[PDB]
Amino acid sequence: SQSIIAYTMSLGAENSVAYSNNSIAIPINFTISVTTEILPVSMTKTSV
Amino acid sequence: SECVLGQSKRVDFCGKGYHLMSFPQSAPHGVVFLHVTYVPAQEKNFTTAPAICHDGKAHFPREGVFVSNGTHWFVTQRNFYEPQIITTDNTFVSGNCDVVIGIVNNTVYDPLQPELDSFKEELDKYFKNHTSP
Amino acid sequence: SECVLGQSKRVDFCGKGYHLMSFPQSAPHGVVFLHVTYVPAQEKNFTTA
Amino acid sequence: VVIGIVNNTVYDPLQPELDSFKEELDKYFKNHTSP
Amino acid sequence: KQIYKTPPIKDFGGFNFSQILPDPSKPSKRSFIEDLLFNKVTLQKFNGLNVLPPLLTDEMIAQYTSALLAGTITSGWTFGAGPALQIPFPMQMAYRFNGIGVTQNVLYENQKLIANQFNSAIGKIQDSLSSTPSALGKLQDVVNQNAQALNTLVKQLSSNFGAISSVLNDI
Repeated sequence: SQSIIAYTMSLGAENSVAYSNNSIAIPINFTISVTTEILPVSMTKTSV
Repeated sequence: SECVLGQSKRVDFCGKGYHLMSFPQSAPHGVVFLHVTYVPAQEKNFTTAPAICHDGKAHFPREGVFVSNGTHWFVTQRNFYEPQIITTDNTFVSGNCDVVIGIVNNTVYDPLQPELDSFKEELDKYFKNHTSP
Repeated sequence: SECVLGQSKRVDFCGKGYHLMSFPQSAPHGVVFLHVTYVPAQEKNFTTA
Repeated sequence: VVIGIVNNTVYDPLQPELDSFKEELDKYFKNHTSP
Repeated sequence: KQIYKTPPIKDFGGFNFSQILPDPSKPSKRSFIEDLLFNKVTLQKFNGLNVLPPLLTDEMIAQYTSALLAGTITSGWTFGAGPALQIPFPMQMAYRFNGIGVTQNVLYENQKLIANQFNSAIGKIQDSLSSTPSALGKLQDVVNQNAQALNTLVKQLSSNFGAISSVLNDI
């Protein structure tokens, strides 16, 4: 039943952090990831 | 000049996360990078203390943060959990522990002692032998 | 990205003097930062080698 | 070769640890002569 | 990408952030410093001209600013480079001093003085913005120039442009 709908935008998933004056969070494992990045560097020439 | 020819500490400049290195690739009227980044995985909460004093004198880590699971105190890196026994070479000393707010109690090992302790037992054994003649 | 999400080591980029941290604040068609810095107080001469 | 250098004594923190151990060792040897 | 939120407890080792932290009393979730900036700046038409509203509402962007400030007050810099990890604020400044070559033992032995130093400096910001009227010249000139160009376009309609009359009707 797909149709066109209008709603309020979602800014993201709400998340709370437990803060304390004698608590830290040290990771035990890690990971390696790669990301792309695209940038224009030139434009086509034209002479009239 | 920065992402490829070296490692850049500018956060969120070469990939989202901690940068390692990058690889360029060509494109029609453009260029494409491959930012190889390092990201920590799932974590683990702990109990910490900003400082520690053994015989009144406060000790602070030379590099790292004090950590404890509730029974013993250790020092680990800030980005990879790796417990290590507290020793003299791991911490420098400055002043006493009557000023700092939030200090805890524990004893600090000294790595010079065990060889002396091994020698002290060796030395004490040598006196016992010399009593025979 | 630099001043807020980390402690930038660039000279005179996130406030006059040595940098510690920052605070973003909204504004109409703009943004305002609070660059917390660290500057030395009165000094004393000495002899070195 | 270095210019502007000045002479002075430097504390060796290992020395009192071994010296007091040796100083007490010296008294140990004198202690061992009595019996 | 994730909207963090600070705990209601305010035991930040003596540091005071009530000026920059959002105030729930106001109908809009904006703090003590932020409301003055909305007041200092002094901010559909006839001939086709129209102005469109921004996609992000002025209240919506106030949620990002609180989220950014909430993450950096308990996690530091780790929340921007992966999974957020919390840390006491009395120890976060110890790491920041390691970034300028001064040992961490300075902060712990002088925590009371530095806490007052930072707290006093925050208060001097609010009246500085309010008292001096030349602080927001950069933002105030953006609106004025945009309105100046838009206004002079309308006044150009009365130009004769070499004809006998300017009105399209009587000509």
